Amino acid sequence: MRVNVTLACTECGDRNYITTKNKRNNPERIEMKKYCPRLNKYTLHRET
Amino acid sequence: KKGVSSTKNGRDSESKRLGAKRADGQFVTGGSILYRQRGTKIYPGENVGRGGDDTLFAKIDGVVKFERKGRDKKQVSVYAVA
Amino acid sequence: MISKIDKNKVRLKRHARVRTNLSGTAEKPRLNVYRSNKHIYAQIIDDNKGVTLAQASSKDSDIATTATKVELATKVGEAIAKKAADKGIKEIVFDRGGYLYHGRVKALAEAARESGLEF
Amino acid sequence: NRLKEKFNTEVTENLMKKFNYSSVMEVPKIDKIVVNMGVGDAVQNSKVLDNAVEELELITGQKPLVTKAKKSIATFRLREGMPIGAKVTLRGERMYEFLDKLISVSLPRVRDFQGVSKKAFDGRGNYTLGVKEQLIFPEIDYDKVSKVRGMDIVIVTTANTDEEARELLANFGMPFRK
Amino acid sequence: MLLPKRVKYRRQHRPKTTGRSKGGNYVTFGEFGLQATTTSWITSRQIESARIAMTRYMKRGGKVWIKIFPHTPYTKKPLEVRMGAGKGAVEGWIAVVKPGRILFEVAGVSEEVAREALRLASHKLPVKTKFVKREE
RNA sequence: UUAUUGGAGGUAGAGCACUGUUUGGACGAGGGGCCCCGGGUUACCGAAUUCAGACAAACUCCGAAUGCCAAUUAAUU
RNA sequence: CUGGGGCGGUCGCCUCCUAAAAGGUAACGGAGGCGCUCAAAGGUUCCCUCAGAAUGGUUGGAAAUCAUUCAUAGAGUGUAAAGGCAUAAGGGAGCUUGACUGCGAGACCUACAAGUCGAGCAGGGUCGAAAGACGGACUUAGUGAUCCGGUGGUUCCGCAUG
RNA sequence: CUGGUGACUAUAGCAAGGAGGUCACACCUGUUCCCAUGCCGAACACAGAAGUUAAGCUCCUUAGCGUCGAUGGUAGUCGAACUUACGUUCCGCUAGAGUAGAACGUUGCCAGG
RNA sequence: GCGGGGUGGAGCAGCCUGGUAGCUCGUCGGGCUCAUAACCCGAAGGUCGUCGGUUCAAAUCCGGCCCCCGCAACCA
Ligand SMILES: [Mg+2]
Ligand SMILES: [Mg+2]
Ligand SMILES: [Mg+2]
Ligand SMILES: [Mg+2]
Ligand SMILES: [Mg+2]
Ligand SMILES: [Mg+2]
Ligand SMILES: [Mg+2]
Repeated sequence: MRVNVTLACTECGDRNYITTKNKRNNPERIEMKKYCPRLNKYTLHRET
Repeated sequence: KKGVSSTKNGRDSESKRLGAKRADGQFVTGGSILYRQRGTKIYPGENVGRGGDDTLFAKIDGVVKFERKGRDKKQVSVYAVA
Repeated sequence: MISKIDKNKVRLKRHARVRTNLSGTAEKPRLNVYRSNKHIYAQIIDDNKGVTLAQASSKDSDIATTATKVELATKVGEAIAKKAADKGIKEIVFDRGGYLYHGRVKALAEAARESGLEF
Repeated sequence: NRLKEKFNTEVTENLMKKFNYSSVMEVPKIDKIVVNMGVGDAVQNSKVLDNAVEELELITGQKPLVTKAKKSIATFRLREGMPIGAKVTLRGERMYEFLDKLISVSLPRVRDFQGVSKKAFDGRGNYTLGVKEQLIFPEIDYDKVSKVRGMDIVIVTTANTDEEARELLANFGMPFRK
Repeated sequence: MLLPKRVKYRRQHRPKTTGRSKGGNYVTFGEFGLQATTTSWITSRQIESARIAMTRYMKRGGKVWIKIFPHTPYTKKPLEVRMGAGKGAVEGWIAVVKPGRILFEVAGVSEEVAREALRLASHKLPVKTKFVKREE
């Protein structure tokens, strides 16, 4: 994967996780369900 | 003084200190690494876990025993002392 | 000439793979299910000692009756659970025997759960 | 079940008498029929494979399974995983109906028909027939078909030997070149 | 000139020369053969020289079996160079011979002819040799 | 330190089961120079197969001596 | 650095052989790779087994797709090599995001700084009937200290006090 | 004896010949339903029992192959003495290959006969 | 010692970045001219130095080998 990605919780905006994606393979901002510590629940996290 | 060519070699990686870390018939505390290896030259046995790098580790305190596991395989196991 | 596969041998290979991660302790004995064309057999087994604690089968006279094989399977599952209760067995690990968890095999399992064996 | 009825009664009697089979189970039977169409042209044009699929679907009455290349070959301009063929497996009633039609209608319709080859046996009592065109089959219409294409029909028999297989096909009334 | 068509490794460690012959210590294809009583490298050139000599005397009436093959490549540094800066280029191909090894086998001739032919071959080779026959 | 016992590991030697290297025998899957869709036979036989014989730091069906790690272990230090 | 120096070559990391059957071990010794890649090529559940050869068959040829038999792995395993893997670590499908958060008994390696493995506990989850598995990838390269600066968060500080 | 399910390095396997079927296990008969096919009730699943030991399977015989395998000897080697010899000698250890031989399994638990 | 190059008969591209052989001249058949040249029209011709490797696939990438070219070959 060619680029570094930061995933931010949709609900609180917290940059909980960092990840990698291939920009050509995945041009759109990637989204995935991740545990949010502040919320203490799994929430959708989207690439900034 | 004749001019000279060069070798295209001269490289090697650091040695990884693989092999047995504990003897057969020796007491070990839980978590003790028993064997370091690439792949499974020795399989995880009783009360022995296999790490992501295929390291064999005791999952309990006990005595280490290296055992045969079929015609061409071997395993390591830990047994709790009486 | 086309070869016909032996279904029991195929399921046995599948059983061995299941058996790698599944074993019966005295505390949690294995419930093995063997399914034939006509009958279903259940044994509660302790793998460490290599001993069978209890058994129930459609071929057994008490269980034997005129019923659909799934109906019989439910009866076998209820029977094995009651026998296990007598021996004080409440916790068991279900061994599917390499058969798919559906129909007859499931019915036996469900029946044992309903009887009180905990999966 | 005309072909099946013959097999159950007439064919079984002939085979068991001929080979002195101890049990009825010993008597040979046709396990399956597989129709294979190879479409390397599909590599050049996807539509060619699509047209073939339709034809096979009409001929067999069941949707074909598209076959994808096992490996890449440069000469054929083939890439692994590319769809280059279609296959159908006919079993049970569908198999007998297709086979009876083939001998009764499709094989007669074959142009300059001089009978089927007797040497087309794998040596394990399995027979493969190659059709030059799919126009021979009754369902196919000449106007509908853009390109005439051949097909491979594989008849798999439980018979151990070709000779036993030959008898089974002859009893079914399959024409042979002799 | 006998040589391997290809090798995985062109630059190899030089062979151990101490010890006795592992195999080929018996005449198996011919009536008579030449047995090495000393250890030395045998080059492809030496084999050819010995072969040509023995065939000439035999007059090609008999058959010659060459038991030894020069598998191992050996390197030599370019002339007038200092030490280091890598191993040299392949110079030749050699067979390690230890005492007992049968170098050549001859058949289809009288013993007298064979003894002379092997004698002529022996003088072309570095090792000391003894005339040998099949043993039963 | 030694004795006793258990274990890890692949070297020496050896071997050719694998990967390569290699000698001499036979022998052919299948047609060409050859004799008829109507048969044959004095290359190649390259595929392959087989018998015997050799080779290897980066080959191994094998496999020591030693050395190494241990033991509610004994003797001596 | 250098079998004087220059010139040529080289500098970190990974794999093998040299390495003398634990580990470790050098030369400008013999061979190769790395400065990634993958949103599945990760997790889980279920299911599945190769390469090759022979024979039969149309477009079709040594070789395409089909069928049977033989075939113990000569296949495959993202990518070097080695060690592993056919109870798969290889292939297919469904559902998913554990490519979690806080951590961590013990252990390996080790001059230091680092590096490696880790049962188990808590929180909140995914797949599974369930047992259970899951803190990326068959394992081992794919990386760079501190200072300084940027960006986001923060029940921390705020030079008389706000 | 048979079956289910475990243990063991194939002495347990492979191949070849033979034998066997109230029950059991299959093959088998169908696809209405649960469920299934990247097509196919082939398989899987389910509902069954007309037919059949044909095959699988189980049992018996065998040593062709695979497997196991000495004793003796040999190679190698720790130590020692002697030497510089592509070494020698002594002592302990001691292969590989091959040979005789072994071997067509041995067993635990549970339910039936 | 270290680089570069070897492609229809000639000279010169294509390689970097694998799938694609180009341009000019020459050659060949026809035409124009009394004839030739020039000119016009149509056409053919390179296994990419050679053996290997990697790859589904090699002019192209990688390694030898042969040939050719350039540069270096110093301090005593
Ligand atoms: Mg290393
Ligand atoms: Mg050796
Ligand atoms: Mg070592
Ligand atoms: Mg050592
Ligand atoms: Mg600074
Ligand atoms: Mg203030
Ligand atoms: Mg002119």
